[PDB]
Amino acid sequence: YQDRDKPAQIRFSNISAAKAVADAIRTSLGPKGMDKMIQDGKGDVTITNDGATILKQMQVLHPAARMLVELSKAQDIEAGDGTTSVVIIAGSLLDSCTKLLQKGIHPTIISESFQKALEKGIEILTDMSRPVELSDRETLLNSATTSLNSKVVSQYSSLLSPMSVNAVMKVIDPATATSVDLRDIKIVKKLGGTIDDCELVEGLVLTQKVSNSGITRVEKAKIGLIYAQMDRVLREERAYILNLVKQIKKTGCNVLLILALHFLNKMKIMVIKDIEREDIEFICKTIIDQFTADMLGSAELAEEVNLNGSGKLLKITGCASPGKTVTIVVRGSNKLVIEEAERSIHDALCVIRCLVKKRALIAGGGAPEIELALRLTEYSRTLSGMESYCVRAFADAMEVIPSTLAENAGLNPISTVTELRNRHAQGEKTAGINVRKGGISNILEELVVQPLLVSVSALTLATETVRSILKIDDVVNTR
Amino acid sequence: YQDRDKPAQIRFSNISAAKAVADAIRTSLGPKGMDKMIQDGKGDVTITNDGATILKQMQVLHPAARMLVELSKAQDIEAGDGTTSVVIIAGSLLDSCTKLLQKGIHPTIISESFQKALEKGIEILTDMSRPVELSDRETLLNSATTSLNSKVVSQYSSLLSPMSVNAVMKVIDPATATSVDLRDIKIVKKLGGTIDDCELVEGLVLTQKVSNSGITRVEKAKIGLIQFCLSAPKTDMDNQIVVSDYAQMDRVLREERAYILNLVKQIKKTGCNVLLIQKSILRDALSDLALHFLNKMKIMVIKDIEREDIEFICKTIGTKPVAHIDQFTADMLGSAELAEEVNLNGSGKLLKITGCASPGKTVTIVVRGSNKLVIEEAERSIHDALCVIRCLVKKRALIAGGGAPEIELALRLTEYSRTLSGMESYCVRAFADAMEVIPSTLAENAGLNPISTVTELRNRHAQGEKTAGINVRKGGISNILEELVVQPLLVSVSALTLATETVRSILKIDDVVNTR
Amino acid sequence: NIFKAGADEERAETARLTSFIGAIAIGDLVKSTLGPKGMDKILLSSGRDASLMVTNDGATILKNIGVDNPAAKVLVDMSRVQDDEVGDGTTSVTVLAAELLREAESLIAKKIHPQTIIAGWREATKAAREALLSSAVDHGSDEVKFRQDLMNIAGTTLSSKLLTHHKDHFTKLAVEAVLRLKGSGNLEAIHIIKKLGGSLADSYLDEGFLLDKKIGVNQPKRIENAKILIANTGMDTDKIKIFGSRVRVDSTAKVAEIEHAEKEKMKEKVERILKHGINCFINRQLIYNYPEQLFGAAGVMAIEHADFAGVERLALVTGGEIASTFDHPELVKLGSCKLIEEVMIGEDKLIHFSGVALGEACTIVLRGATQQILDEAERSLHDALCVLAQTVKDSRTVYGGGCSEMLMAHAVTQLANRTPGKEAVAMESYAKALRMLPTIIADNAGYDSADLVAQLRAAHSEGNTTAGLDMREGTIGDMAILGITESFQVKRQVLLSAAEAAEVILRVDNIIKAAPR
Amino acid sequence: NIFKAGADEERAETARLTSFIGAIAIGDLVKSTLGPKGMDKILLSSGRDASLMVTNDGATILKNIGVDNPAAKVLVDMSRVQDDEVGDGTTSVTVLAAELLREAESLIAKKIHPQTIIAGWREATKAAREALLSSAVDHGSDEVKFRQDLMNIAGTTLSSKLLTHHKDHFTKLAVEAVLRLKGSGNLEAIHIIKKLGGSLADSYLDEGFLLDKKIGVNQPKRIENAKILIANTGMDTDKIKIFGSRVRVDSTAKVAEIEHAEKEKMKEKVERILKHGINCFINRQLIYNYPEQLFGAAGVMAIEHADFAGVERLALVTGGEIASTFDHPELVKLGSCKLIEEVMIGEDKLIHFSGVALGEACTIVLRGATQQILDEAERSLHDALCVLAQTVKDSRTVYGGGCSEMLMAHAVTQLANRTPGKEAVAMESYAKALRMLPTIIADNAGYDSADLVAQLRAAHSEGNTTAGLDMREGTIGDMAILGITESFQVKRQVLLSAAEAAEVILRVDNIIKAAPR
Repeated sequence: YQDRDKPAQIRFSNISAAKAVADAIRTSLGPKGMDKMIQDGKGDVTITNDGATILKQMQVLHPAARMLVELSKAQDIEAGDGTTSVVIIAGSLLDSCTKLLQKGIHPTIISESFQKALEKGIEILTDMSRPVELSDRETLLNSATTSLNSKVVSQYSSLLSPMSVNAVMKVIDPATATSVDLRDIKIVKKLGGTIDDCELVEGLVLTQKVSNSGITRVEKAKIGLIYAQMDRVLREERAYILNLVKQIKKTGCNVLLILALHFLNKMKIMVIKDIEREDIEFICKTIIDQFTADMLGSAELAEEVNLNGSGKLLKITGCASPGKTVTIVVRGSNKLVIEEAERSIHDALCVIRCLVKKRALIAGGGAPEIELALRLTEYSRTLSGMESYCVRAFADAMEVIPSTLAENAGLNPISTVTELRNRHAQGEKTAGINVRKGGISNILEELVVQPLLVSVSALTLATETVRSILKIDDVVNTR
Repeated sequence: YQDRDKPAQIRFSNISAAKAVADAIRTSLGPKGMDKMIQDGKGDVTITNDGATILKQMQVLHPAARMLVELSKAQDIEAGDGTTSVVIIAGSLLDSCTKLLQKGIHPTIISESFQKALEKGIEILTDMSRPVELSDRETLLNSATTSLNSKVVSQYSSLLSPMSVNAVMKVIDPATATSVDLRDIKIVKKLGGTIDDCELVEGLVLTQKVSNSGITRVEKAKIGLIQFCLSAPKTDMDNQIVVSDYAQMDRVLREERAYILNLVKQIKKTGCNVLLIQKSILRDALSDLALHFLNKMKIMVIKDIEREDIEFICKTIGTKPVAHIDQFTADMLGSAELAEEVNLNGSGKLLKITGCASPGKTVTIVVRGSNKLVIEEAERSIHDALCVIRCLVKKRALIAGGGAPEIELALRLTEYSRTLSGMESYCVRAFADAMEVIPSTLAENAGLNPISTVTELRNRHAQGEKTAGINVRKGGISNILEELVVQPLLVSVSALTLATETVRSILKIDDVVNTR
Repeated sequence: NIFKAGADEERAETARLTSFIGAIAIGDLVKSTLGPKGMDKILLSSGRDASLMVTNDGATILKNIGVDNPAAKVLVDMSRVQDDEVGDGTTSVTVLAAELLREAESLIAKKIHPQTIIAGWREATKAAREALLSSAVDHGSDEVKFRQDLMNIAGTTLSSKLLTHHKDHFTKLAVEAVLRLKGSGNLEAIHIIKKLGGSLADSYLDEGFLLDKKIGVNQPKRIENAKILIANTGMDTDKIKIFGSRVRVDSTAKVAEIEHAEKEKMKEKVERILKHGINCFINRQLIYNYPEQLFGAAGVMAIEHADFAGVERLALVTGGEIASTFDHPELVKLGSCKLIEEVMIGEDKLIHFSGVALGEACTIVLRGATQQILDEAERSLHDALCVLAQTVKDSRTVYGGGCSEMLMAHAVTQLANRTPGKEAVAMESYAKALRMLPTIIADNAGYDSADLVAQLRAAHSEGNTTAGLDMREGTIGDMAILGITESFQVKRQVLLSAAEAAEVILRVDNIIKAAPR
Repeated sequence: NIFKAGADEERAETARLTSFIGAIAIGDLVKSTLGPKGMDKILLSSGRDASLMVTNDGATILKNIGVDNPAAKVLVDMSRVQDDEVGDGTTSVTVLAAELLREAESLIAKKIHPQTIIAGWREATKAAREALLSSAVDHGSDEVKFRQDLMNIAGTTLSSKLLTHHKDHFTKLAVEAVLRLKGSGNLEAIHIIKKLGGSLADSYLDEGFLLDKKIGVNQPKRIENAKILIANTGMDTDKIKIFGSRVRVDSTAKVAEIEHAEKEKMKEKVERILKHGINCFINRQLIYNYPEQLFGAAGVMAIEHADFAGVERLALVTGGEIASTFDHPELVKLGSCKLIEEVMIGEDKLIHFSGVALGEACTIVLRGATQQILDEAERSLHDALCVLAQTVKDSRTVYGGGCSEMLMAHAVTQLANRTPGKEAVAMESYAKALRMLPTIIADNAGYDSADLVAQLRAAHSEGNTTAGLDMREGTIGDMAILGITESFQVKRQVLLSAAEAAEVILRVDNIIKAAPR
């Protein structure tokens, strides 16, 4: 042949730049993964094994490799778990496409072949899953507790798990609604006290103080979001301020969401100001010329409760407005105590959110990847044409996940994935790698499970990224 | 364009290599031409204006430059004059073809165009030529005298002219044979005397002697050519002569004298009175013991004869070569009326054999002279005179010299180029403009303006006739016929024909390939 | 020292290569996007990382990229005219014009004079144009067959786009919008609405010319015999589009005087509006609540926040007039609308008309997750409405997918049989460029081009004028049965524009660039 | 260290260039000599300056030039067989074979497998042969028209030679000698004579088998009823081609004894020759004067110096035998001859025969100025007489001068549409190589090949199968009227030998070289 024009040079540049990112984060997979040392440009040195944090500190200038960075962010938004696993899977797929492109297979044939393997891969993981009931709070407690044990705090996971379950079951109808909004649950952490003290508030709890306004209590509140001449101007400044208050008073708004301190006290209006926009969205769904009564919310009793360890908080209950919202109050000795307490709540809410959309449980420890690679090999024998080798390359790329967990466990990566493949042939998905005992063991008895949405979204989002990279012919720099 | 294959690089190499030869030699054209210094690789130097001698010392390795050397040699064989004129014309044509090749004209069209111009060129020179009678010896005498006036010796060209005319009229029938073979005329030159003394011998003349034979004169002699060396017995096959004691010494000595005597008796039975022995460098041609035996039979003995004379003696007196004594008989023998050795005052001892009385046409010119260099230049003067006479025999006509026919040729071909069509308009015109290099060179060596002189001649030839030209003796434009400058027509016709065939051959060469 | 200090002129040898290399580089850039299987491309501006994006549209790539070559600039300008006027074939014009110049460069190396090549392409253009006219098949009757052809053309235009997956539902939207028109091909009559939320399959359609905009605060939901009058002026407050003018305010009473002066100025404006005797009012500027109550008290519907596209469209759909000056009453023409009702689609208040004069208009309501999806959905839909409106004017249709491009190349080949010497070679390269379009389509699909394209030559050689390429099964079949066809005006426009674009490049043997300022 | 010590092997793509460039370099060498206007070339051997010469013959150029690459040795050997078997079209085979590989080299860069190209050339070869059969017109009657066509064959074969001037006279000499044959194509029955003197137009034709060389010195001019007997031995002197043998001689008495016995041994052989009682004798060696007188005294003609080419020709003409042993009579078969004459042509004595067996034999006498002209005229005449032999065996003739080459290319082009995809491109390159032959002929004549070749393709496209190129007038005219034709056996052999030669080079992807010995 000739191949004078070589567009594949950019293809190989995109694969090399994308594989370099997946090869780095690979060693951080699993609880036993090795820690990494990141040094900031200012000279600060930090050590963390979290994959989502390292990818943000890499400062990736390459366009194709930035797609994997955005791929990890899309995984945390939907499922919220398995950030490191997605980057590793997407890296092994592009590495397998290198051997296929050298054989002369066209990318569109490769791209369309992964879609058929993806549709078949979803059916395999679904049939082998374990259906569970969403209305049962015993499974939700055990699935969250065992999942948070592999997280940072394994001791207090038993306390924070029912706080997240009772919050979701309150804002979501059990076994009815398939969609859960994580922004409908607000977590407030303050210094002082201990994690043993937690309060689930059906209303909203904020961080603001009503100072210097001394009303501090408003019942049945409608909340809404919005030398002689020298002395005369001071009287005119009070007129302009009171003018805008008169229009508010006609509508009946007793609480405003932001010299005027005294005018708001005469009208018995609680002062809530310095509020973040993201915090307003939580209040938006819960409860001057354009200001009217129709845009006002509702409330029962507003007040500021000052405790020893929870600081100054605004407790507003009985909103009486269409919606379902709750609030969680978190206490703890130091800042790192309440920091990891809230981070464990986000991980708890994401796992519960995955169980609401898809009700199922699958084993961990590399089990879903080996069973997937086992059935796709037999499924590739029935296909004809170029789809035969493309599916086998998609199946063999699933071996990177179990081989990585076995490598971080000290075992032999080559001998482990070989023995497990025959265990799934005769047995079921229950077989897998147990990192706690350091050897091959039944994962079902180890009580290590993960929701189905984590594995399904991992294959769905990574495949769309791999197909998007292969379809790129070149890059053009405009101005 | 692209031109993956580039034959033009070979064409440009051939033209540049051929033009470089004509650029050097052009300065030697004319009687006033400049001289040159030729330094041989050994350090020896010499000064000569002859163009033919310089080209032999060039040692050109380029193929196109070698064909010009062969072109100058072919001109001396046919006409014998105008050697430098052919090389200059061959170099000027290729220079004008360079401008045509850049215009994108293919050489085959250029090669076919020069042939049509050559056809018209011969007709133009024919009409301008003045027909003369070959039987008239008055004009023929002044033709050889004028041609030899520009040669080395201008003093003796007067007396040597009729000597060459009478030699041709004897061996060539006047107004009959179109071709004349100059190989039937030989020149014998000896030291002493002067060139003014000339003797045309109807027979053959040799520079050897009758030594050791003391006869020196024979009347009604019988002559034959013996190629067999007369000496002691010797055989080409491997043999040996065993000499042991005095008995075997006389046994060999008596047989050497008996073997030679048996060979001499074979000559005496045939009646051959003159023995001409060819010179042989392999073995001794004649020994001392044979000299004693050949004197008893009273037979003239002559030896040391080159092979070139053997071919002349065969045709002259009617002899035949004899390679072995057994084959020697009366059938191979010739005859003559008088064969002897004529010794004059300063002409040396010459062998005069006359009165062959057989069929044939032969003549021999004997010219004396003081210095060995004087007799050699006399041979060149007679040889050049015979070449000029030969030109009038084949073609009877006379044309003016000094670049006169070059202007008339270049002027008329311009008018013919206007009547034609196609590529022949520029190709014939380039052939015409290249004819002005000959008169431009003669005006440069004469101390005049080359550009202004050619311009005036084109006007004089337009209104007048061929008489206008360049006179190198007076250094100005004058009547060529009144200045006694004339050249035969064959020199100018053969100059255009031979040069055209070489230029066309060079244009047909795309590439050179080396084999092994 | 002929041209120095910024002034450059390429000689006949260099300006020859520079003209083609600059033009061929443009054609080779977008050639990968031809066909439904075409490749994508990444566009990133230098110095700004927020310009990252991926699109397979050949028209979008040529607009954002800069061109420093005047020879390539002509080819880019001819591509933008193709997208702005006809709307389809932007990639086809660029690729076909580049292939003509790529083959013309090889003919110049053969010492073929450019003027001779131009004389050959002019004769081959007429022969290739008559081939489409003989193969064009229209339908005077059988609107079912005419409507089915519109669905095939709409599905073909939507190919290689963001909507290509859901296009099956969109063919019913685009054809019905044009089918209800049944008249002049004015596209202003068909409004396009872009709303957030819902998938692409949730896009609705309204035949009563639904408005994308909401009016007022409290407005009547129904009105009988509403007269449409458009006006252009600020209805909100004083100092409209006036910069540099201030007002001295020494106290609060001065502000109340401005409020009284504002209500006094608005009252005089409402009076002149009511002198027209209209039941509805339209203006581009927003309407303040005080004149809104003056309109609601008299029954006049207050319409505000109109754009430049609204005044032009609201005039022809309702049969009204722009009427920028409402000062002199009853000197302007008023629109005719039977009913104006409020319809909520996408959690937004929208305006729905009924029984308007020439009510053949309609509106398509797009549904998408973000604005970037809606913007690309409108560009893909608007390009489809252009060729469908052209199909109503000229109902002649031809078969696409390599069928029409190969048929024209066959007619040029037969023309090469009767021709003088030099024009024979020139027209052969013209026929080879027409066969490059079905060749590039097969390359972007992974199929073997040399096998499929060469069989089409033997197919159209003896009979079989309907043969073509099938991207679905990767084989050759009937284009009439598979339902792949395009309009006739598109092929004639791409064929002539590509011939005129490549003709200008050949006529330029030298490029003179002056000294930049 | 896999390949060393002189043994090397070239890789796939490298031997692909090594095989093609080696063959194309041989092709590009002889292209300048193709045609009657073909350019000349210079051949200079290394170390010998006297080897400088010039020739336009393509066959002579290929024989003297050594070949290095083994791939080019196959192409040269196929050209040598073409010259020995047929004698015409040696250059046409090499040039046509080079054009096939030059086009095939561009097809490999297109990813066309070599085996696929071979399958295309085989099917295109059958179509090229069938096109010649319909165009070939033989003569079953009207021998005058057959003899007129024979003169056209001589004019084409003798073109591009040094004989072009007087060639018009040689057209009659070549045809007359073949018409007297009326038998197998063996040319040993027709003798060739090379003598100096006179012009080319003075060449005669003798039907009595005029010999090459003279005999003896004094010989009878005419003898009545001479019996022919060939013998091989020295009749001149003793010890012929014998080295190392010596004879011992004791004294002067034995010096003559070996001299007289030398004549006695010859006279003893003369007595044994006359035992047959014949009138004439022929020997390969020379004849001394003493046995020559013994021959003339008894009425026996002395013929000497008959080479190996003579003794084989004298055996069939005279109907005799080589007869190496004359020692005893009636051990050999003698010959029969009526009259033996002597004709002097070009200053030499030639021996004429009359009244001999095989009256179909004849001899052509050549006369020229130098030996170089006689050598070139011999190969020109030998090639002409061999081609005319096939015209008598097969009377079918075709029109040359670009007419036959374009007809075959037209049939391949029509077949390219009836063939599937991959075999269509391979046939077009095969038909394109056939159009390269008339193109090179026009280039060597200084004309425009772009116009002339294109007009022929348009002429043979519709009717006018007899159109061809006219080199004399520089235009296109009818070949039947201008009297230009070529043999069918020659064109059929050039077509097949060129296709088989290009098939071997294309099939070889690798070259294995060993260590030189």
